Amino acid sequence: KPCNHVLSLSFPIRRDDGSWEVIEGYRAQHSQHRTPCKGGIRYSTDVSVDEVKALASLMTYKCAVVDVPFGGAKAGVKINPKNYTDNELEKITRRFTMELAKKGFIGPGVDVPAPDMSTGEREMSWIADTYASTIGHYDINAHACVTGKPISQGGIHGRISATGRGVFHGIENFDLYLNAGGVTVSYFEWLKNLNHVSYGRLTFKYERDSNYHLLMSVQESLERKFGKHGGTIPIVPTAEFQDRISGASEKDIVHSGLAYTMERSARQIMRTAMKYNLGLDLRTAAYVNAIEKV
Amino acid sequence: KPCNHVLSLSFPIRRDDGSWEVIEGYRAQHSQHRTPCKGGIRYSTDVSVDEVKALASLMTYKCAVVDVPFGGAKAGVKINPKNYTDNELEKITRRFTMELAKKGFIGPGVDVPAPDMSTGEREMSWIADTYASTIGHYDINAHACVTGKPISQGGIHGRISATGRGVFHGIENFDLYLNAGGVTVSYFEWLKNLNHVSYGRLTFKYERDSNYHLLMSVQESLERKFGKHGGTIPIVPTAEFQDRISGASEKDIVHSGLAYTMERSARQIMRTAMKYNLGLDLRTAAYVNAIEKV
Amino acid sequence: KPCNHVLSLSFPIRRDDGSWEVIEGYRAQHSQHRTPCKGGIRYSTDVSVDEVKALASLMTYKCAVVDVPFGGAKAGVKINPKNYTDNELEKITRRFTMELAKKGFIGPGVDVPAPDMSTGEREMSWIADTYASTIGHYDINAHACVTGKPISQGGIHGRISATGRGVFHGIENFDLYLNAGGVTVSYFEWLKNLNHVSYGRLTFKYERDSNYHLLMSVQESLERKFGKHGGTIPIVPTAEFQDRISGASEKDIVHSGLAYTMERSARQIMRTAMKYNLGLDLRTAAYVNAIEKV
Amino acid sequence: KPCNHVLSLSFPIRRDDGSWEVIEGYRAQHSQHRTPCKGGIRYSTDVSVDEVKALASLMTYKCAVVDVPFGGAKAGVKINPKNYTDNELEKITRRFTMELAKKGFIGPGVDVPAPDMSTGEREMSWIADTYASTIGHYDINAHACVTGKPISQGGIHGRISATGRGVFHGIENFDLYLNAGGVTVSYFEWLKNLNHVSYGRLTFKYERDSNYHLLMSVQESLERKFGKHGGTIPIVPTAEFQDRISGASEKDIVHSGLAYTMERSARQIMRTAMKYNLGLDLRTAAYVNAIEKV
Amino acid sequence: KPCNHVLSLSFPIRRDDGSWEVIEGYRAQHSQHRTPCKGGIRYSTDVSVDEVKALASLMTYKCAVVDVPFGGAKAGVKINPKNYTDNELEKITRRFTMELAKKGFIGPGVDVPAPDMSTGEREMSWIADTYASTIGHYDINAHACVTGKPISQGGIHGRISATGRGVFHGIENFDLYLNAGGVTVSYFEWLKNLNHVSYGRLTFKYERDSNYHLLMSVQESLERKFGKHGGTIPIVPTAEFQDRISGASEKDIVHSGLAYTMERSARQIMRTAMKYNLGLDLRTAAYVNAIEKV
Amino acid sequence: KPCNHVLSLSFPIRRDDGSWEVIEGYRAQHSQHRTPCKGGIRYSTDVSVDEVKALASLMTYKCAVVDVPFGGAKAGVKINPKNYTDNELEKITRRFTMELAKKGFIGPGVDVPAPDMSTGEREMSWIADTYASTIGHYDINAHACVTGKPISQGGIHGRISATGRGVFHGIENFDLYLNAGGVTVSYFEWLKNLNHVSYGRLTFKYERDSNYHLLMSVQESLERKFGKHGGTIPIVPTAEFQDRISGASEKDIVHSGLAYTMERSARQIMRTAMKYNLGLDLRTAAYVNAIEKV
Repeated sequence: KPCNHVLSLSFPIRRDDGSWEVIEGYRAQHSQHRTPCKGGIRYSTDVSVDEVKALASLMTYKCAVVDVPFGGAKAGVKINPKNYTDNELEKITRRFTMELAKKGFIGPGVDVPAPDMSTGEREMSWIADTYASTIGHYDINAHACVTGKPISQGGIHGRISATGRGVFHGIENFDLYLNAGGVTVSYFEWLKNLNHVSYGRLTFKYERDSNYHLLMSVQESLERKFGKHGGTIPIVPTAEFQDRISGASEKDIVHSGLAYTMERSARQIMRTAMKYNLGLDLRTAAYVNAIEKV
Repeated sequence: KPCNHVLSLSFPIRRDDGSWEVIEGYRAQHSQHRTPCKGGIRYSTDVSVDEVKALASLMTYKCAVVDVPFGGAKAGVKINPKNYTDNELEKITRRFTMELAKKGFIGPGVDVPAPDMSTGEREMSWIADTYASTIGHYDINAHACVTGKPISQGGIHGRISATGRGVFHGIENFDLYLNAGGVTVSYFEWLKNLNHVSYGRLTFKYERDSNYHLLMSVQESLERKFGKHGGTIPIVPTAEFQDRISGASEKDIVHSGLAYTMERSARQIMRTAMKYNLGLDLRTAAYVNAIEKV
Repeated sequence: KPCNHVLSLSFPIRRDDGSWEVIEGYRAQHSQHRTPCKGGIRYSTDVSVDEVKALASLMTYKCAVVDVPFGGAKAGVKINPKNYTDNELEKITRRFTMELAKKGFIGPGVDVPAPDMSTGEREMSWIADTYASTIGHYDINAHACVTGKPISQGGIHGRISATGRGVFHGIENFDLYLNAGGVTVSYFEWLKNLNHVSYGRLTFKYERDSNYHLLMSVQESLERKFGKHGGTIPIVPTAEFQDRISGASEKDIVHSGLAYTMERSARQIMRTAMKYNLGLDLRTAAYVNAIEKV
Repeated sequence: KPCNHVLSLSFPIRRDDGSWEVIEGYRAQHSQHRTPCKGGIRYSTDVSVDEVKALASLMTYKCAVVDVPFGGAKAGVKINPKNYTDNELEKITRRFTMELAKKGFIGPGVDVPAPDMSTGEREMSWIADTYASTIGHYDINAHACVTGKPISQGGIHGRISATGRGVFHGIENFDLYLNAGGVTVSYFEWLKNLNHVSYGRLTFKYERDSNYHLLMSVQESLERKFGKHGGTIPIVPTAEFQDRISGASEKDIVHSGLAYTMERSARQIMRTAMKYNLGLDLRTAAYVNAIEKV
Repeated sequence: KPCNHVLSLSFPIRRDDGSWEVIEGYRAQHSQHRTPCKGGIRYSTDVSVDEVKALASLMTYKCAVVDVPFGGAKAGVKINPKNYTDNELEKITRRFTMELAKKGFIGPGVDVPAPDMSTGEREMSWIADTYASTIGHYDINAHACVTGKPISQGGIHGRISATGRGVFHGIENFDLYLNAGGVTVSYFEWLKNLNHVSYGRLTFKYERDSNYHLLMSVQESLERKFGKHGGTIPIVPTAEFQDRISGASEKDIVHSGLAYTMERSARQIMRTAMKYNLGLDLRTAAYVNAIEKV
Repeated sequence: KPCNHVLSLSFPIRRDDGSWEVIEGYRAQHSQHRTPCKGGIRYSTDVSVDEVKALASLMTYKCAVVDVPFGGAKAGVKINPKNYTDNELEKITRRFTMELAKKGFIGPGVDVPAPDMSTGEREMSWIADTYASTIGHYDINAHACVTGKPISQGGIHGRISATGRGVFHGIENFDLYLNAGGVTVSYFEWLKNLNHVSYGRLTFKYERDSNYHLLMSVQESLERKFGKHGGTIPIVPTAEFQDRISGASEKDIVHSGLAYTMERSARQIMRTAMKYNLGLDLRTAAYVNAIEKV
């Protein structure tokens, strides 16, 4: 129920006009039983220690809903991002990564941060370049230290739509559940980085040649009936399936992993309200279900 | 032929009534040419150094039969497990993990232990929590340090039936061979842990939508012949195949990996008795075949 | 444009008749933005620092063409391999691995060397055994420290044909592009080593049973039309597809990954000459395309 | 002025009657500019985060007074030590060491804890055995991870009197200054542990034979004047000096290092009130002097 | 005779007006038989690879003259320091430290750099803060990573006069020899940092009380002759000796270590020209003597 | 009473005529409570596991007698050294170091081996170069990995006479005690290596100038009595004391540390037979005394 580890920080920065400023930041890790911990960084004046603690507990229970094997974590850095040039926002981000890293609050097997509304993919690149260039130079998994990175830096396709797409797939099955599409795809991104290759890379051509052989096999079976030469035409794929094969990419595998996730989590939550026999409240069912797993 | 490394140990425990006891234990690693080494822990009074050495050699040759890229290892701890409360059995296990760990006799790239009849999955959880909480906190692969864990801790589906199921698949092809189904699935568990995701997780929904497109493609090919609207029905899967798609899980992939393993090992052993032309003895063929690879 | 890191070396060896010899060697790493770096070792008298620097830049741009996420690297050791017995060629190789390793110029997350015409797979085994037995004993990825190894040591199937096969697939789509088939398969080998299992190992039996179910499903769909018992025979695969299923191995997956690679790189290079609208020169298009990505 | 790092913790313990209890603890590190950080652990119900933060700042300024090159740190564990058997007090201490260690809040180059009134030398042994047996097994400096240990475990002679003795030497020169005798001797203990040998061990016999030669040399100089055989007797040491030589131990060197420390710090504080020309207030002089150095 | 390792580098910096600049740098390590290597960093346009190689060989032979157990090393960064603001000179220095560190060309057990005419103590602080804050945070010896630091950062007293003072002591005994006073004191600084305490810190008060006891002992020996009470006064020290005891500091121990060094090296060089019987050339004697030891 | 860890090994070597040989070796560590462990390596056919175990227990108790803070250890390699050329004896030694190193049976904070009658200082150099060049390249303490090295490699002066000299000093005070002079000086060698400077290096000139000032101070005290100019001559040292000052080296400090050791151990053993009041048996007194400390 409480957080295993909460790291409060203060670090100095040179403001861009030469002024001196102390930056205060936090990261709470919740359940070390599940490693790595996973969670976003918020830049706001409103960030307090108890907020990140509250959000790291909720992240644990959200990861458990969708069977993402991460512990909960949350960070916040008390700044108003609109008052800082992008110069210093690099320094604030870079140094904050550095102070968490020394203390074991960031790493691919330890704690994997994510963006928030206040935090973008460019802050993810800085966090990733920081770790990769100091603590994690020799680590092969260093580019799994953070998720929400841009494609060129190890990001993943289908991340923009992930939460909106998961809300959709969550309902079609029918906050702790519908909102877990971003958590799920961040897990896929972390896996992709650990895999060092994109999904399907080796499998697409193999599959498509297997799909051809099966339609080609159905002809020579139907032609052993009625005498022809390529005369009956099972050989051909349909229109939406040919544009499936010629377009198959990483984001297709991310879509199906996310759909299979939101599908399987919805049947467990229903089974959770088929045991206590809760009513139409799916909230308490999801928490009962998440706490059950944790 | 002999063991590269044999670690003999003695460590004190406080007995549960306050008594003092020295616990004696062993782990033999056989071939360091193949890393990690892999093998079970026995709790028996009968465990001797030469026993674990004998069983670590045999494990090397058994892993080579089925093309499991592990070296052989074996451990034993000289205790009668029935004389100890589960309290101290935790301490004996935990400390024994700790003393092997310091010396490089346990780790996911080093040596991966397994249970025996005397050793269960709860001892695997203790070994895993011990390593993960001391030596392996920052290691991303720390939960691959041991196999035979429970599903909630990183175990694998289809482990209960693995040896019985492999005996079956080994014969249908037709001790060092038939008994390797547990060795094979422990390898799959170790891979699963290294993968950090369960098998099929991302692939099931993608495959099932590919399977639908192919039956849907065979209609619109047969309907371009005879004029209809969805009138001829290739669209539908058969009864055992629909319960394949709607039920596909990790243990289905474990089953097929194990079957493909026992199948491929049986054809190599037959080819091994098609070279020397041994007779119906498949034993010496399997050893010739294992020593050949090692 | 220049190399981030160039390591010049000198190390003594005892010649095989007792003489004393200083061996001079180099490794240039090009872009640390992309890790690990990847490149071959040349044994020649002609090897100079500026040569390996030139070839490490070109390797970066060649890896970027085919979307192999490696930085460029190159090594050379100034010796005429024909003047040394295989005894000392082991020592020269082994010690050179050792001096690069101490300095972070060889490792699976750092720098992954490959053979050249002057360098074989036996030198890869020595490099791999050296790293695995000193620096990388506890590293789980130590056998990814080098590519071009023999199958028994972690090599990959389809490496002999990789460059010749990629030249072919590169043209059928229509030096920096056609020559990247070896670079691509070395990436697949590195991935295989990081995966610790061969490609398809778990997937072949599963796929083949899925392929059977689909042809078996097309019968019971065509037999729900015309009354029979197994009378119409979609069940059967064609002749080249049955020898696909019964023969499916790792090299089939390597072939398709390589074809999918050379296919996707050719469409990007064409799109690169559909933007500037270069003419039939595909060279400058490939460099524009590689520099674009880097 | 604020603390660089504050680690808040919660960890479960099994109470000695089987009950379940969450233990809350803190460690604040103040100035990372000076490493390692140094400070005590308090067991009290009164321990709060702001208390340990306040006491870690003061410890920084106290170490700077006496030129002890440590940063400030403080820990507290919110428990009433009188409600726990020594059994669980071992577990609370041991696990708290373990959770700080994973996060880089305990170590000989990182953070070196000390006792308090609530914390004894037996808790120091547990902290030291914990670190030495998990995180620090291969660290040569692992027994410098904590100070205030018992002599048999690496403690130091003259620690019991250190603070009382420093109060004395501080006044004879004439809270932040007089109280620094324990801080100073803990630094000497940390040095002793880093030295791996006790003070004087190699120097006592050498010095005493040098002292003999000098008195023996003064004879043969006075006897070259007046004719004798060993007749005039400079040879002999005085009574308090002979019991100096025959008794010289580590605590004699600790005494003089502490006296030389309290002596040199008093002249700097006086010089600090000879610059601003503060009056008889030596407090503000000591803070001006400590902040000056930091 | 040649250098074991030469690291050539290029790294980008943002110029202070926004321009982009590639900075080229080198470090040659000479004899790895002696670790750590030791040598200065030059900032000049004139720095070439063969220059730093030449100066790293000479540094090896200079360290061997005075029995400083360091290997030779040298660095240079090709820039004109007068064209850069101190802002970017921090970045050039900081990043250059970072690129050497990743490759094992800077560290307290590896390679310890020093200043030159072009390089000051503020560049030493940046190098030291860089290492201590990235690679060496947990290293207890991280502040030994570089010498020539300022006293507040771990510098040593008597460094300003070291070379001028060694030239003096070298002659009073009577380039590779007379110039080794800075090399010798840098070794003392490195030792001081490894000791974590300044020289004499614990020994001054102890010695002075031993010196008092000996003069006090000579009285009570001369007073056992002629009857008095404190009447004859051996008790008192002379004028230059009392200002020795009341002033004794670290730089007194550095002076004597340096004098004892230049004294012992001069007698070995003379003995080197008493074996070949070279003439008044002390140069070739010093090289014969240095090569002899190496 | 038993050994905490016993490592049995087998490793292949190529015999010098091309033959193949498996070499069997052992190292027993006794008490991990005291780290590092310390003990010699024997090359004999007679070496058995129980022998090295017996000798590692005795080494623990011998180190405790003389207050050398090492645990006991012992190694043996079953070979007749007279049947091997020095070529292969390098390989046997080098590889045996390598296999112990991987397993944490050799290191400066772990286990520090020593020679035996069968093992020399050249085997110590090989062990040291092996560790320093693989496992311990970046370790600053790597040259403390072994004792009994030659002076040029980090050996210590006064090691040849250490055991004979300790037998002498042990008796002058009046097997487990008299034989501990080699154990004591090996501890001094290990300390010297950890210190990275030889004993007295910085202290000799300082001391000698302090000794001069004291004799010079006794004049100006005796001359304030009787009117002279340098007329009375306390200034001069005696004949054995001047050859003390002009000859003072490391072996003088080793002598006095060893004498102070054998002196202090003899008074504890006498006090051990003044408590039980054993008779003239000093054996059982020494064991009672050693077991008391352990």
